[PDB]
Order: sequence, then structure tokens, then C-alpha cells
Amino acid sequence: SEVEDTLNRIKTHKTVLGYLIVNSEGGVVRGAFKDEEESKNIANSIPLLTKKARSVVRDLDPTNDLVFLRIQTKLNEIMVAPDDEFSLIVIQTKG
Amino acid sequence: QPVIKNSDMSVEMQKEVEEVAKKAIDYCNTDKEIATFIKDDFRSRYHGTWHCIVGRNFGSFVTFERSYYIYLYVGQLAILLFKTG
Amino acid sequence: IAELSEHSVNTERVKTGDRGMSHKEGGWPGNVDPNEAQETGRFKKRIEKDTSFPQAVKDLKEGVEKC
Amino acid sequence: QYKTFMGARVLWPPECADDILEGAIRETQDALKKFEIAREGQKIAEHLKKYMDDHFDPYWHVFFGKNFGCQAVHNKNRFIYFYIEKTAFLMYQTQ
Amino acid sequence: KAIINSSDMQGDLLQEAQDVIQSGIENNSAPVLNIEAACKYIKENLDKKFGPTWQCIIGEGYAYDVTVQNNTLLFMFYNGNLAVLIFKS
Amino acid sequence: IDMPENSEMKSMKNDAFSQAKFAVENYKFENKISSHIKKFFDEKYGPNWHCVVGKHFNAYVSYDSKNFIFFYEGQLAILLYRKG
Amino acid sequence: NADDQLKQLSALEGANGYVIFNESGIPLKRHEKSISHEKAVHIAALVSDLWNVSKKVIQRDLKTPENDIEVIRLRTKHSYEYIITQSGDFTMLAIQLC
Repeated sequence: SEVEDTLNRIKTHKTVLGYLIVNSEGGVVRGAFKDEEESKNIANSIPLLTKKARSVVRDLDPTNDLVFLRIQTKLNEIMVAPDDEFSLIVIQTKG
Repeated sequence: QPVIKNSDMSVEMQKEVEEVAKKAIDYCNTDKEIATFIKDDFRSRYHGTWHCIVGRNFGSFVTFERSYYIYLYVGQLAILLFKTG
Repeated sequence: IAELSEHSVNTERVKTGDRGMSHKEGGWPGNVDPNEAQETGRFKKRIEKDTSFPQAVKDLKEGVEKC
Repeated sequence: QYKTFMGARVLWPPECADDILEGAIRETQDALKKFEIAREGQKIAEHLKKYMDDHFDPYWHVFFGKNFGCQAVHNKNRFIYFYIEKTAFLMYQTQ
Repeated sequence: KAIINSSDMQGDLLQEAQDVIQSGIENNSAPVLNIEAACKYIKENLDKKFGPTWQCIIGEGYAYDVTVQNNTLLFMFYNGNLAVLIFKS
Repeated sequence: IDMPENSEMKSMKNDAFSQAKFAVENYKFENKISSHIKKFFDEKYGPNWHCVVGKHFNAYVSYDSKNFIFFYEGQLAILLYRKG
Repeated sequence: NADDQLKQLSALEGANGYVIFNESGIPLKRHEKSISHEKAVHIAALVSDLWNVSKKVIQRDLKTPENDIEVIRLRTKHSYEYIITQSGDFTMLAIQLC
């Protein structure tokens, strides 16, 4: 239910362009994208980069886990929230 | 920016070491895949048996064919390539 | 009886060891590279973004807790 | 100078009859290719000598590997010596 | 503090492997020690003990791909962070 | 580790070892080594012998019973047997 | 854009180890190595490669080409904060407290 509530609130957050909810796998459950292939490459490789990310954040020492990963760029924004089974990603305008 | 630290090969083969390494960097992010790329390439071009190590903090003691050894830094990865067998 | 003759045959005879050294700068002397003041100036130019980042870090200093 | 042949590198001028040569040249890479691999040792040379004794004259010796060397007497004009892909092969007949 | 990670060979020679690495540590145990010297020692020892064509490789961050003879390969880790790979080809 | 056998009393088995180890040191290429062993064993006993030297090689030959000696001499391997 | 402001940057409370590395991966100035010289080397090289991967994804399939990185600021709450700021020649990094 929390996933439905969070998905709904992301949809409510204006400035969002392309939403991307994925499972811990490379599975885009829902996406507000013009083309899905586009998100397939990201939705599969970014998890590999997150595999590397969890590796380095823990390489320091097991003191923390990757809670969030929100990156902002000139054209847009790439919010990413790693979750137990999912990852809440959204393409938004960097306001 | 390749930096040859210790090489035995001829300049041409050396050039190929840095070239093949640049290609490997261009395609593989994981050190293992980079090494396999290099190893397979020279093993295929030439014939025999080559082995490649790629890392950041390392020493080793190996035996190698004359004029068939290089120890260098490409970017910031330590490539140790050599021919045995 | 069968006729007889000679031959000799070989294969080329060639394998040395060195010891790889673990990494321990591009230039041998560090002071030469550290002498560039403009390099430190470019480094300085980041405080604008750093100040904004520091403000953002304070806003997200603690994750929300409900216990 | 180890002249090229459509089998492999063979020392010339040949000191073996052409038919015997061609038999050896074709049988070695056929027998290697079909159901044989480099990991197996003796059971190659086994088959090679059997094949030579079946059709050609009866008493043969075969030696192959990556380093060796020999002097030896043999029947007149019955010496086969060739490399293939850095692998030395040698064969000869004795009454 | 020996911790075998990848074993392929026989128990006896495994035991000797640990003893030899140990001895290498004693031979070179100072900050001035270089892993290279101990590598020399391991390779030469297993050569003069169990025959030639051994290779001794020591360190802590490195990916490797080699051709080794079956039942003549060992890889392991130490409490001191020394990851040692040894192999016959 | 392997020692295929020959005649009894160490008439031949004893001789080959003693000769081979002069041979291995005194030359570098195999040529003079194999030639020397064969050239000696023709004078001493028999009319036609065969010899092989090397670090690694496969072989399989016909011969006369109790005249096949094979031994690992130092790093090298030496093979010897009569025929003809 | 001068040493004075660099000193000010150091004066910013909350920051632990600053790291500036030329895109070649050479930490020029630092405040992390001042506690452990073996740290900034590891981070600088590793993060440089990461930035390369970031360039790949920032130039792959959604992310339009001709767009470059601007700032990749990361935070591992309770461990430390790690800002990345790309440049034409440098990479301003800083290790702060989130």
C-alpha cells in the first residue's frame, strides 16, 4: 500500500517528466516515458551501478546502507530511492 | 595516459599493449573483463599462452619469456602482462 | 637388406623472473606540480556550489523517524 | 628454411615419398580434428602408427611434442619431419 | 592466521603451503618488508621442494586470470589482509 | 618415478645411467648428447639402437624384448631402446 | 578563485577532507590525506572511474547526448557526505558531514 501511496504522491509532484518504479530486478512496473527501451537500459544498468554503489558505501565499513541516490543534472533530475524490493526513480525538472 | 614501468617487448608490441588496453578500458569496467580482453587478444594474435593481471596494490613473482613482459600504469590501473607457455 | 641413412632434428631452445612492485605521482617531484597557484584558484571556484551543498546537507541532516 | 605446405611447415627438399608424405600430412590434421584434442597424449600416436601400418610398410616409429631431438638411422628416403602451429612431429621406418 | 579461499590440490602440500608462507613472513617482517621478497622465497621453495614451474603472487587488490595445472592451485587470505595466490603451470 | 626394465644383473641398466650423466653436463644441445649415447651403445653391445632426449615429448615404438630403458634424468627425460 | 577563498572553504565547519583531483586522477590539494594519505588516492581514482561510468549513463538512451555532468553530490548519512563537481580539467570533491 505504501508503494501505491508513494507512487500517487510522485504523480502529484508537478515538475515530474518520466516516472520509473522498478523492482530490485530490472523490471519497470510503471513508467511515464515516451519510449520504454530508453528506460530498459537505465532500469537494468543503473541497478548494476547501484550494485557497485552498495559495494563502495559498505567498503568504507558496514556502518550505513544506500538509502537514497538523487542526482540532479542540467536538463532534468534523476531521483532514485533504493528500497528493499523496489527502487523509486523519477525524472523531474531540476527546479 | 599509459605509463610503462618495466617492459621487455619490442616497441611495436608495446604499442599494441597500450592500444589493446585502451580498447579494454573503453569497453569493460570490471578489471577481470579488462584482463581477459587483453589476455585473449595477445593469445589470439600471437600464439602461446599469455596471462594478465590488473589491479592497484600488488606484487608478484613470475617467470616470463624473453622480450614478452610489461608492467605499466594505464590511467590508474596496474597492468602486468606476460607470456609463459 | 634395406638401405640406411642419417638425419638429425631439433627444436629451438628459449623464461626469466622479476618481481612486480605494488604501487607506492606522474612527476617524481610533488612540489613541481604543487607550485601552480591558478590550480588552487580553480579549486577555490567550487565554494559557490559547496555553500549551496552545505545548506542542502543541513536540510537533509536527519532522516524522518517515527518511533 | 621450413617451406610451407598445404598441411603445415615441412623441411624441404623432402626425404620421403610424396604419397607417404601426403598420407601423413592429411591424416594428422584429420585425426586431430574429428574426435581428438590436445589434452590427450599417447592415444594419438597410437592411432597414427596404426594407420601407417595398415596401408604402408609395417615398421614405423612416431615422436611428437614441443621439445625433443634425435639422431637416428632409418630406411632410405623414409623420414617425415614437420611442424604444425608450434608442434613438432617426426616419423620414420626401419626394416 | 591462514584462511584458505580457493583450494584445488592435496592436503599435504596445502599444509606445506601454509608453512612456507609463514616462513616467508618471518623472513620479511618489518615495515621495510616488500611482498616481492617473500614471493621470491615461496616460488623458489616450492620449486626446490615440489618441482619447478610454480608462481607466487601476493597482495590485496587484484583480479587475475591464469592457466594453472589441476590439483596445483591455491588462493587464500590472512587476518593481516594478505591475499596470496600460488599456482603451478 | 617410472623405470621400465631390461635384462638382469645390471649389465646394461647400470651402464646407461653412468654414461648419461657425463652426457648431460658435457653438452648443451641435445644433438651431441643423443649421438654420444647411441654411439657408445653401438660399440659396446648391439648393431642398431635408438635414443631420445627432451623435457617433454610423446612417443610409442616397437622394439626387442627386455631392451627398453626409460628414465627421468634430472630435469630432462632420456629414452633408449634397441631395434633392427 | 584564489587561495583566500580556498582557506575560507577549509574554514567551513562540517567539512572533513577535501579532495581536488585533475581529471587525470592526481589529488593536488587535500585535507583527507592530512589524516591518511592512503585515502584520497583510493577515492580519487575510484571515483574518477565512477565519473566515467556516470558519463556513460549520462550519455545513454534517455539522457540526451551532448549533455555533460554538472554536480554529482552524494551523501551516506551517518558515514559522511561526498560532493562531486566536474570541471573541464579538475574534479572538486569534498568529504563533509551530511
